[PDB]
Amino acid sequence: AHKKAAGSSRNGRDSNPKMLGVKIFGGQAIVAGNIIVRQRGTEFHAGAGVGMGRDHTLFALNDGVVKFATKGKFNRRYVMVEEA
Amino acid sequence: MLQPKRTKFRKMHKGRNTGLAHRGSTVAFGQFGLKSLTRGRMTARQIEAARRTITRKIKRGGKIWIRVFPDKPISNKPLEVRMGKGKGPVEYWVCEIKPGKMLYELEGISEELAREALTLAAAKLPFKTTIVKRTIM
Amino acid sequence: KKAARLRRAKKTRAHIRFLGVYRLTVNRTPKHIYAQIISPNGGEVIAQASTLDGSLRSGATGNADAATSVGQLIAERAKAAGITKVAFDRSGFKYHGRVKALAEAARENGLEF
Amino acid sequence: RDKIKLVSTAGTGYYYTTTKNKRTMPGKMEMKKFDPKIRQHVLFKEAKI
Amino acid sequence: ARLKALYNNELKQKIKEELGLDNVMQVPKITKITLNMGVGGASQDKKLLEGAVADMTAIAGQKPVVTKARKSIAGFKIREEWPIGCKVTLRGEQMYEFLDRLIAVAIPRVRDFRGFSPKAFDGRGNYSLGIKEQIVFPEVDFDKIDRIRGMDVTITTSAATDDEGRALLKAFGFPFK
Amino acid sequence: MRKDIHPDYHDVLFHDTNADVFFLTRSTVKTKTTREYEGSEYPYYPLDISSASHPASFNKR
RNA sequence: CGAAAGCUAUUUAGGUAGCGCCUCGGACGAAUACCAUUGGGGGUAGAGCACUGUUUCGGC
RNA sequence: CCUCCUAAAGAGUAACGGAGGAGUACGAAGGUGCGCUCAGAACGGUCGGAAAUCGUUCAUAGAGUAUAAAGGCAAAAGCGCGCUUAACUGCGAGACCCACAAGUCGAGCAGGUACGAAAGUAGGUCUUAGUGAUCCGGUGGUUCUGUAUGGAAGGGCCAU
RNA sequence: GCUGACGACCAUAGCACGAUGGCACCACCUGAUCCCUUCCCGAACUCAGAAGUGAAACAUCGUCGCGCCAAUGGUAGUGUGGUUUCGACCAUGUGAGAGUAGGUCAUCGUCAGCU
Repeated sequence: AHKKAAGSSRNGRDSNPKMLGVKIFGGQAIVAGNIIVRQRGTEFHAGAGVGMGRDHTLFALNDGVVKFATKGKFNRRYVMVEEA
Repeated sequence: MLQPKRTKFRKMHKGRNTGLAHRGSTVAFGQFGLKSLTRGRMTARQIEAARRTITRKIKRGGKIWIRVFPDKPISNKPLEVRMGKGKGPVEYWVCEIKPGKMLYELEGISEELAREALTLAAAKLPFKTTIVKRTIM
Repeated sequence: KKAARLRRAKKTRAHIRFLGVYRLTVNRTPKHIYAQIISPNGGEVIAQASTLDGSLRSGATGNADAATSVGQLIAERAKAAGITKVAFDRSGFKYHGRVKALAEAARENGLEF
Repeated sequence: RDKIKLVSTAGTGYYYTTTKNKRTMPGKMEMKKFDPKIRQHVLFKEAKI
Repeated sequence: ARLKALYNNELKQKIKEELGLDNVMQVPKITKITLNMGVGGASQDKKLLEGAVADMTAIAGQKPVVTKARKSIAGFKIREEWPIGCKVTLRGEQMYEFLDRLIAVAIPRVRDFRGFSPKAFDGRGNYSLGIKEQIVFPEVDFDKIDRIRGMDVTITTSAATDDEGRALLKAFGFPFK
Repeated sequence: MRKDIHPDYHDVLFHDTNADVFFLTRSTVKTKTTREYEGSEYPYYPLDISSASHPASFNKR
């Protein structure tokens, strides 16, 4: 085993997947309660027609069509539900 | 033997060496460069041998710039060890060289004794090289 | 400082915009007090009342009594414009004194909030 | 944190269950909780779980 | 507040003419006087802090607020939110009365007094001085005293330049040099 | 000013007896004798010093 | 007609089970695929030093 | 079990691949109403310094966030104060994820409540770890059953 | 023509520098009785007011010093089909980032007030 360099640095752990991301995209029909984004923190913010869960999940508060925008002075990404 | 003073991480993924040196393909500080026409890994030992052989030939009347720094750790597995059971330990450091990169620059010396030192250095390097002038565009 | 006052008004402003109701914004200065009703979209003024109105321009403005008159007058203007249910927006001013007097006058003279 | 029982003082036998640190809260806790057996908020006192 | 009356009567105008200010509202004025009694020996005896609070109450005429540590420092053995000082802010007539007392009755009672250096301005027209022995103030009495302690007096003025600040302080008869 | 939290703070008549110059001001000091002024009588505090008073050799032998 | 050598779990690892994939029957009937135009979100290839680090030379 | 990367810009994706955390804490560190803004650097100032507390001037966060990392955070989610128990009961349209068993988010409705002048907000905590099926046995409730009948024992249902 | 409120938008809107503004409005400003404030403080908040000033702030105007925006061309990468010396190359579709020329001292809406 010459040089004995078989040094154990043991780290083989990992967590289970969380399946975050955008669930419904822009221009799709949506019904109230439908989850739009799963995320950690507010990568997307809730605009009109969408609510925000304790997990930062974004969901449709009412029926319509999903719309993505960048609005406000923080240049934040917003998800809205337009009545259409 | 160049080496980073300290690193964020001990070990690195192999990666790929692809593409041309669009950055670092210009004689920037000196008047005379040795640039690589081929790609590969430049070991810190190779950099040290080439620097020694340029310094001896220019004899403290000229200035050298080493444009390559070995910041990629290369792990190695010792002999008589099976596959697996964790990534090997770091044994040496390389710089990734693309075709076109300047490795050495010289300034403050005659063209002839700069070309001699650069040819001497090229002899110790794992690259096909060429000697380049400083243009302005 | 107006900057600090607008910093501390934005929470209520955004919550009212989420609620999507007509909002009764107040704005008082050491000289005058203003009250205007904004549409749920937030960019239309549909009723207003200030101490710059000729009825109470040449009088004791900048006063709790003037605030009471302004609230009483904007309640009538809102009633005549069809508004009955608003959300009050103290606009970072403390709910007290002149702002409170305006709100109590508007709340007692027809507007319910 | 030890598990404790918060029991209704209405005598309905209803209880909530919770945990507490018996070193930063050595006295028995008591809170006004909703009792579904009488549909009212009443005092619930800590008991042994 | 004889100093308030006198400043609004004649000091303001003469400062304006002496500084050559165009606008009457450009004249410097004193906005606040802060008394600080930072006792770093607190949180290890818990007697010095109350003594300093009593002495500050006697001096300023206001109830002082006990200032607590904003950080932990191992060298000073200080932890988060430990009471390590006292401060009182004086404004209006209270500040003007304190200034009159400090100018007329307190500063002359400083042992070996040669004047306060004029380069002790911060550069924004704010002055600061340090009183080594608090018994300079007649309010605190030498007989029933706990121990000798000092104090910081910061005069925060409306001035924007060091020259304006020093002119304002000279207007009140402050002992410079 | 919050009530009943601040100390006693009343009139006082400091008097530099050296230069014989008075100083009427508010202070918390409790004096012993109440000397009268032009208006009325306030607690009187005598002062030793105040702002009105406080400021080769070969040939000799 | 026509797979699979996958996922999940397992005293499991060359066994077994649910799901996936095969077949047969029924229901349903374009809800499917391809392409054109079009509405989205992204942080990869490339790139770059604005952050975290790392590197060289000069000035200071 | 959680976080990052490998992971090829939707999700997922292996290795005895590279790195780190968890098996808790909190009746306030939860709810609400109101209020506030950090780290640093320089200048001035008693002890007092590189750095204590005080004052000033710049300072979009170079801080903080109970704790690892990532993502987020000014309407602050960061920091205070008053009152409090929504860390509620019955549920839940609709989705996410998913072999199953599980897991996750959730407007709205009813009843009771807290805070707010109010519109309101509140079914724990910035979120993502802090976990263990069934069987068996214990405990608090309950009329459901009760081996001739009335009981009871035992069983069931709800909570633990 | 200007001021204020609330928005759209979120740097071509910002920063900096200079200039103009007090009849309205706004801001400083005066006082702290009263309501209400301060773990101290009328600083902030709050009230009652107009002796004073546009000094600060704010608003407006000007400019390119910074910032920000930004081509065209080229290059890199890349889907599909082919080839390869494994670097790449060809056909076709696509096409950055950086940099350069250049641009920018915003543009709109509702309501009220003075002229």
